[PDB]
Formats: sequence, C-alpha cells, structure tokens
Amino acid sequence: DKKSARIRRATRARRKLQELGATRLVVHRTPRHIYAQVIAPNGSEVLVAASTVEKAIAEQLKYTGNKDAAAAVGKAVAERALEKGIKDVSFDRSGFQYHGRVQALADAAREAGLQF
Amino acid sequence: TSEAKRLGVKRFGGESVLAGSIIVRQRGTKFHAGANVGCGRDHTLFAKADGKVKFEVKGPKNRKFISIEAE
Amino acid sequence: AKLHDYYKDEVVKKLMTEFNYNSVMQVPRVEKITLNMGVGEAIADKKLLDNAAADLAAISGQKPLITKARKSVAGFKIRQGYPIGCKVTLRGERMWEFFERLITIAVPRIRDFRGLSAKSFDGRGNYSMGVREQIIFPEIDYDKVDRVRGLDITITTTAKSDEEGRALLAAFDFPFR
RNA sequence: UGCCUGGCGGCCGUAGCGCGGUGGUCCCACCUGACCCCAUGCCGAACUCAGAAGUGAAACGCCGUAGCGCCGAUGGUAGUGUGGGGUCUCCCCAUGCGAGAGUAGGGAACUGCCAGGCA
RNA sequence: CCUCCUAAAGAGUAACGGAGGAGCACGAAGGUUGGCUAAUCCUGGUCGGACAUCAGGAGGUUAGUGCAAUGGCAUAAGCCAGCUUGACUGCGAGCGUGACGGCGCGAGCAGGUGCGAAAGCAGGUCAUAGUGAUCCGGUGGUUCUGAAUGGAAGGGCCAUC
RNA sequence: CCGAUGCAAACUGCGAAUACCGGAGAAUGUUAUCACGGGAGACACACGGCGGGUGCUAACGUCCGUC
Repeated sequence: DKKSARIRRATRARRKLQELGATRLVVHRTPRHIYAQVIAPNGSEVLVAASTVEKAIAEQLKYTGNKDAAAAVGKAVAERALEKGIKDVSFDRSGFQYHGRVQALADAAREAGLQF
Repeated sequence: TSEAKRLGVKRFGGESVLAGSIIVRQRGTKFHAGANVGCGRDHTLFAKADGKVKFEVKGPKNRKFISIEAE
Repeated sequence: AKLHDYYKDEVVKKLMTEFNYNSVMQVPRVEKITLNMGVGEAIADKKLLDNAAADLAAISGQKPLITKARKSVAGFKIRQGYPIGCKVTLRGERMWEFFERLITIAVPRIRDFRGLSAKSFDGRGNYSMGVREQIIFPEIDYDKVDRVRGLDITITTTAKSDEEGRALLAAFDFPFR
C-alpha cells in the first residue's frame, strides 16, 4: 500500500487547510511527469494548473521529470499566479518530502516573489 | 457494599448562536466540528462566528458534523 | 546483480519453458531473506543474546535489532517487553552474495544429510527452514563458539500456490528430500 | 465534440464483497546501483537521484455475472397523545401520528473542474 | 469527588437504591516535524505446537489511551526517530451552569519563546474524581498610610509556605 | 465449546407517539410575556385518575413523574 498511505497522510493537511478556507497549491510528483495545481477554497475548481507533459514548457527540457523540469513548472506556475492575482495562496506538500524536487519547485515558485 | 452532570446539546439546529457559544458539551466527541466550529481540550464544540447551526452527515464513516452558516 | 544475471539467463528460462507463461517476470521473485533465531534460551542470561547478536552482525553485512516480547502468560513464566531474539533483513546485493555463499559451500556439509523438507511450507509458497550447528558456516570459526544454536531462514515467494515454490526450489535442482 | 488515463471536490454500500474477461496509443505501476540531497528503532524497509533496457507480474481503470450485501414502496402489524367504557392485574371504542422486518422495484453507481493520448 | 440503570427517547426527578474507585500519578506520560500504526486467527520454524522469538498470509480497529469503571478515539485522542519547555506574563469577547462563595470551555490582542520551508501548533498531561474555603501562624516588595516634624512600632495591597 | 432457537435494569446492525429547542404563519386571548421596585403570605398538605419502583408481582401496604 503506497498510494493509499500517501493519500491518507496528505489528508491531514488537506483537511487542516480547509478550516481557514484559503486557496491551496498542491503538487503531484511522478517520475514521468510533474503537475502543480491551485485549488480554490471550494475544492472543485482549479485556478491554474501546470504540467510537465504539455510541450509549452517541455521543449527546452530534456526530460519531463527532473529537477530542472520541477523548477520550470514552479516558475511557470508563479508567473501565471502573478498575472492572475492569486493573492498569496498557501502550500501543501501532498504528503511528500520537502527535500528534493518538491523543495526545488517550492524555491522556484518563491523566487518569482511570492509570499507563501 | 453523587450529583448528576449536565450533558446533551445546548443549542440545536436553526439557532442563531453567538461566537464562542457551546453548541454541545458532551462526554467525548459525539459530533465533530466542521466549518467555523472549534474543539476544546475537553472535547467541547464551540461556535467561532455568529450564524445558524446545522448538523450534517458526511464522510465514509457517516459521522455527524456540527457547522455554522451565515446568519 | 552478481547472481541475478545468471538467474534471469538460466533459471527463468528453464521455468518459462516448463510452465509456458506469457509475462517475462511471471516467474515469482524473491525479495528478502530474513535471518532469525529460534533459540528461546536467552531468558536467564542476557550475555548469551548479546554474543549471538554479535555473531549475527559478524556473519551478515548489518547488525540486528533486538526484538521485545509480544504477550505475557503466567503459565510459561514470561513478561511483556522481554528481549529474547532478533532478526536481520537483507534485500539486494547483500542477499545475492549471502545466498550464493550459502548454496555453494554451506548446504552440502550437514550431518545426517537426508535432504530438505519440502513439506515444511507456509502453504502459500514461502519455505522456512531451521538447522543447528551454525559452526558449519565459515564466517564463524571453532575458536569463537559459545554454544550450539539453531537458525531460521525464510525464502520470500510471491506466488499464490505451492507449485511455483516447488519449481523455484527445484531451480537449484533441490538435491533430494 | 466522443473513447481512454491521472489529479482535485460533492455523494458514502444504487459507491461494497466474490467470479470471468480487457488496458500499454498516452498515462500509471514493477527497478536496476546509490560510494552522490536524503536514511533505516537492522534492511534503499519507506522517500530521493537516471526510463523504456523489458513487461502489465501485482495494484489500479472498464464490461458482464443480481451469487452475497444495500436501499426501498403501497399495505398491514405492534405502539402511542387526547376523551370515554369494561369483567379495571388487562382490554376496547372515535379521532390524529405511525414501528422494525419482509414483499414489488433499483442498482455491478452518479455528478463538477483541470490535465494528457487517440478521434 | 467521579464511573451505567431504576428515571416514563430534552435536563432533572425515591427510600445506608442498586455499583466500586480517586483521593493519585507524569515536572515527563507536556508542545511541535517526519514517518509508521493492529488486535485476533491459519500456516512454517532446534522446542514453538498458537501459547519464550521471527515471516507468508485471513482480518481492519475486537488491541490501546497510566488508573477501578465510562465514551469517543487509524487524518488514532497511538507509536519510533527529533528539538525544546507555551506547564511563560498581562489578559480576554462569548458560552455552559449554579442560592452564594465560584467552577469549566473559550475566539482573540500586547511582550518574548520552541517546533517548522511555510501553512500553522503550543496558556500542561485524551478526558470524567484526584483536593482546601474562612481564620490563624512564616517570609519578600511597597512610605500606600503613619496620632507635631524625620524615622520607627502598627495597619493596606501585591507573591504566596 | 461449534451452529441454531427463545430472552434482558449497568444489550441495540433499526426505531415510534409523546416531551424539549429554534424558525415562519391565519385566528383568538382586557399583555395572558419580560425587567425593576413596595408589600406579602406559605415552608407536617389530603384524596383520586394515569405509568412504574418497592412489597410474598397476597395488602384500602409503601415512594415516585403528570393531571
């Protein structure tokens, strides 16, 4: 049991962030591809979603999944959020570890000038 | 070879309770806090903002949540 | 690594020819070999357990972890949390070398070598065995022997039936019963 | 706009359990070694690094199986507020509210958004 | 002083009513991050057969959570590794009860902390019992006041054995 | 003890009427409601109906909640 354990572990913060009702940035990390979504407090709509699979940002990337790809996804999400007006969404690690690609993506997102 | 304690729901559904009001002071957790509802150390559900009180069943385990909606 | 190449080259090929599967890895694979002791005689003395644990660490590539008791029963005079045994978990190159070194030299030299016990299965595919005279292994020498202790080696099998376990055991020709 | 796959919510057994079949186009999964970021209350056990080198083993998506389980009427039944009566320990009368279980029936769920492959 | 009924589905409602336990304890059994989370049963083990230990499975909260007993508890209110003392000070809208003395929960503000990348958490312990009011005696501060003046004796309030 | 059948104050995978809290509404009721102030009185109640406990499920025996 890997996916079930991951979902169960993430559910802690997933429910914790709901009490305060703030927009949340979640990241789904896979070796083949990486995705980053901004979810409104309602939980049924995503303000902005970025994926490594699409060729908009994968043209300059040798492979869809790597540290450089994570940084590119983070910067794309950050710039899109800046031009959309997210107003300092909170962050969630989706039950992952904040030491590798997750940390790289978070640092890339914060580089643009975000305050999360 | 004592003195009874007061339990049960103090504020039911539809009451426009005030912030900090004790909706239910129960033994443990008969109902779980939802939106705009806290949980004290003694497992007491207290309102966080003015509004109407509602009870709703949600979750795979079918557990009742006490929630507060706009007045 | 060292033995997995030969495994895939020969054992997988022979078993595939025998059973006529479709998926290349349809042959069940072994994940880990758990080294354990059923000594059950360290209750009086803790130094015996300490020495046996040192022996396990010496023979294996990693040190064991002391395990506590599960239940307390007055009939057998056992409390809760009592440390009696320990286990070693191996998965990967260490396991490949351990298995090769064992099956090469250690297995043949057994007193009363009447064969293995295929009937001693879990009923689902795993085979667990225990023999005395750890002195047989070369990592332990005669000059550093405290007492005779039994072993417990359980091979990991992902199969859903005993036929696959029998085939895997016969892969190394299963000398005899 | 149709089929397929993942993620995020509502619904919490009409979403479940058992059985047969199908999925490598994309996606997802199995994994090599880790002396490198990271680590084991021992184990690269779990997370992290490079994919198609092979595959769909197991999990998971879908179709059928109503076998199990679930919901579920109308009706009746027990019960009960009110006023009265009797052989007054108990029951009945007029009126209002109405069980559980089972039967008919359903279902192998549905719905909102984003992403990707084939059309 | 607490743990269920008689007590007729809100609370309450009887007769040395039916029932025991606390009158402790943890200064760690407190707070924070990551990860993990069965019991029970079939089967293999030198004995181990289930019963002195381990791994392949059925099963998902029947184990546990310090207590006699009780509810709720797998996003476990548990259970491994980590860092500390928020068990800090002034407080505090509102609420639950009470005849009073009062008791409990509590959003949130100011100072400064620990855990964290952040989101945020921490004003003791999973909780219901686990304690002491009035008076009296011991100590520190205050010229606040002081029977003419400056002190002092003696009082008044703050912490508190 | 394995499965089944009946049964219960410290038994409920379900579940009434009744009672309680709150919201909306026509009609009636001399505001019958709430708050403060002055003045009180009373502080061995009895019997009966309704549903129980207790009692030897013998008593015009005993105590409860409602009228």
